[PDB]
Amino acid sequence: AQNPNCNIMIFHPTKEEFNDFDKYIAYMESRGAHRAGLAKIIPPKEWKARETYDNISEILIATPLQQVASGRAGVFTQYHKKKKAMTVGEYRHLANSKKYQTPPHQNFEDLERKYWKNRIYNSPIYGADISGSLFDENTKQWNLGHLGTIQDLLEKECGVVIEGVNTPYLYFGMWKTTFAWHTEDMDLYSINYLHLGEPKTWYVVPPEHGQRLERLARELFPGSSRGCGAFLRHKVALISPTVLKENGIPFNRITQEAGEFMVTFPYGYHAGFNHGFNCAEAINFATPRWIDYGKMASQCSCGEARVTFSMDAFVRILQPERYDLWKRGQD
Ligand code: NI
Ligand SMILES: [Zn+2]
Repeated sequence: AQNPNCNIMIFHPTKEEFNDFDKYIAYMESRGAHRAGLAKIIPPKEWKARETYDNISEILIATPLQQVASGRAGVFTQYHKKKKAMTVGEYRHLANSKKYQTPPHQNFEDLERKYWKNRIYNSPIYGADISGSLFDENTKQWNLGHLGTIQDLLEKECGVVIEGVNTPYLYFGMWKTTFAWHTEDMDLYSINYLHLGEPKTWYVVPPEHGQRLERLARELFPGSSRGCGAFLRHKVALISPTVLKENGIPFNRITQEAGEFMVTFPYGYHAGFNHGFNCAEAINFATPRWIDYGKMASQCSCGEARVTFSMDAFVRILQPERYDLWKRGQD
């Protein structure tokens, strides 16, 4: 029972330890990293996702989303308004303009205070959920497009490809661009690499305390709780760290810099924001340990959020001795 305080652990793999992705995930879990819900991984010195980040200005952001928030005192609901297509070059210019740029700050505590206090103002534009990857095909270690985990069973056994789940998503962010409180689809793991730019702050609740966050969310959004039994699947709730601390919700905060990986573990609730212009890439993955989490993931009741995929192939192939038991439990 390592990591008793559910601290966010930072890992420094050697070049050799960076070869087998699944093996390093298991090593991190042997150290209790998953208890925090998130871990940071610093890649070895000479490792690189790609040679250079030139020629990225021409990338198409077909549907940038304006993230409109409404609320106050650290509790907000966010909705996405569709905007017209832009290039990464135009987006970077907009992010670095006087209206959207990172406001002056003394330190993190000051920037964090400005983000939570002024959230309803100057609704940021997020170049989120773009199908694609910036990892060079030559990169053979921790290439998000080719992690080689058991999640490959979805496409291998069923021919099912879901954008962002088993294919990478690119995210071009700007100051105040936000990711609302959520666990991954099917309570999968996720991995995020910050290719370039300004930091990304993450808030994370330890998986053992996930229900405490759900209880607080039900009390903060009573209308949403009456309509859906898993409304955090909607991914629209913003809850500040001050509100978490006031309500005794255990959490940790860590900031991710460019060149660093962040891994989220099954049922690790997380939320955060981008400090300024940046580009991150993310994808889901799975291990044999996740199958029990996937089998029990609470799904959206109202239909606003999807039931991403069936657990059938995973149970039938990787837990065959428990397949009939799983089937009887599904009715
Ligand atoms: Ni996530
Ligand atoms: Zn719902």
